[PDB]
Amino acid sequence: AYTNSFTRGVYYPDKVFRSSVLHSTQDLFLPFFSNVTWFHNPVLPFNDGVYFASTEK
Amino acid sequence: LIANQFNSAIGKIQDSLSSTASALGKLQDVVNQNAQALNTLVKQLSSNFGAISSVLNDILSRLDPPEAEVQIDRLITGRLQSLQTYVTQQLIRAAE
Amino acid sequence: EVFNATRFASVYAWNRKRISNCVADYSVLYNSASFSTFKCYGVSPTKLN
Amino acid sequence: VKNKCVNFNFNGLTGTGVLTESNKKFLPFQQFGRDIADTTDAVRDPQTLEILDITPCSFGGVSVITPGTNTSNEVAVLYQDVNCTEV
Amino acid sequence: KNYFKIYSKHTPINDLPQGFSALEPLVDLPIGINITRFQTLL
Amino acid sequence: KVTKFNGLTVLPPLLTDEMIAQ
Ligand SMILES: *[C@@H]1O[C@H](CO)[C@@H](O[C@@H]2O[C@H](CO)[C@@H](O)[C@H](O)[C@H]2NC(C)=O)[C@H](O)[C@H]1NC(C)=O
Ligand SMILES: *[C@@H]1O[C@H](CO)[C@@H](O)[C@H](O)[C@H]1NC(C)=O
Ligand SMILES: *[C@@H]1O[C@H](CO)[C@@H](O)[C@H](O)[C@H]1NC(C)=O
Ligand SMILES: *[C@@H]1O[C@H](CO)[C@@H](O)[C@H](O)[C@H]1NC(C)=O
Ligand SMILES: *[C@@H]1O[C@H](CO)[C@@H](O)[C@H](O)[C@H]1NC(C)=O
Ligand SMILES: *[C@@H]1O[C@H](CO)[C@@H](O)[C@H](O)[C@H]1NC(C)=O
Repeated sequence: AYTNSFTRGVYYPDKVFRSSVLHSTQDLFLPFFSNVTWFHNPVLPFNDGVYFASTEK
Repeated sequence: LIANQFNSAIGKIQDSLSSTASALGKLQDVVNQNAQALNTLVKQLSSNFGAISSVLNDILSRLDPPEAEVQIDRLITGRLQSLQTYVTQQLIRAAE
Repeated sequence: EVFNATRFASVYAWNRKRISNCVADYSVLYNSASFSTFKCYGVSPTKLN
Repeated sequence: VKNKCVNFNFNGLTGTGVLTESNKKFLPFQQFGRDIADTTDAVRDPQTLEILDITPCSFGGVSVITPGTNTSNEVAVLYQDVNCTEV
Repeated sequence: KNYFKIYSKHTPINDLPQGFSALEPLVDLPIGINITRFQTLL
Repeated sequence: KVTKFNGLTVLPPLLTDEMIAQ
């Protein structure tokens, strides 16, 4: 199964406070509108990182 | 008729200036150019220019006078070239 | 625990023992004349403490 | 000690400023802060959950206002841009 | 990611919600393990 | 309609805006 990662997966790259300052950084991020898999078990690679989510009851 | 046309034109000026605020580009762009020159000048403070640390105090509090002198020399060269570039830009823009 | 160790390892099989939760008095390691050289590159020997 | 130009130091982070207790709404992991120009603007004191502001101790050029020495040797100084309860 | 920092988040929702949510870090692991694979328990 | 501590002082103009308007 596949699905589109609309806008998720952005993290504060470092621990320095900022405010209303549009900051441009370069690190590892999950590119927008990407192809995220969708499981409902198998073991997976870890190429450069992971954005793992979950929706459980 | 002349006075009417005059006063109507003044009113049109009022309306235009208050609605389509893109009329003051000539002044707003002088202000923006100065702001961007200053922002570049301040950004340049936080670049290594080939040194090990873009913080003069972190260089001072880590190295001996001999090696710190090489690092500080790189930083001074870089910052001085940046400041001279900014001042030349200002001289040209002020001539304009 | 890393300098007075009973033994080292193979140079191609070296071991790295990171350290934390310290007050690292580098003065004793500096004035300790046991070491053959003090070749620092990111710091100056009189600046660790 | 606050409200003075103080030669602060935290973990080696040094400098000088008017260390003033602040309200930088950190996330507990965050260490310090900045503004539009990427300037050190706080620090988490290694011995307290204190986040303080920073404003460098006021400098500013001096300017000497003088009638010509031809007229008199009296002058008047102009400390530029200082709330000069602080000279 | 890599070192092995583990950011996180948690929201209520109601098949991936189209929205935005930053990721405020939780844990740091200063180990250095070579990881090229992973899996999830259940 | 018209819209930091590194030795970057900004001197004030000699003719204030109200004197200009006068
Ligand atoms: C000359 O031009 C003026 C302005 O266009 C005319 O004056 C207007 O005429 C119209 C229609 O006749 C009136 O509704 C307006 O009230 C007049 N005044 C203004 C300020 O628009 C004028 O009729 C023209 N011809 C002449 C003067 O012979
Ligand atoms: C990537 O997403 C598209 C949908 O835009 C999908 O058709 C495609 O199968 C996905 N990639 C893979 C490898 O399945
Ligand atoms: C010791 O450090 C901890 C960590 O911030 C702090 O909460 C505590 O008040 C400190 N105590 C003393 C006596 O320094
Ligand atoms: C001041 O200048 C005038 C010329 O205007 C000269 O005659 C006079 O001697 C000068 N005096 C002093 C004290 O400089
Ligand atoms: C200087 O600062 C003090 C303290 O806030 C204030 O009371 C005073 O009015 C200030 N003076 C000027 C000229 O800003
Ligand atoms: C790390 O893991 C990969 C996974 O196959 C392996 O090929 C590699 O030899 C390991 N060590 C290093 C130093 O990359």
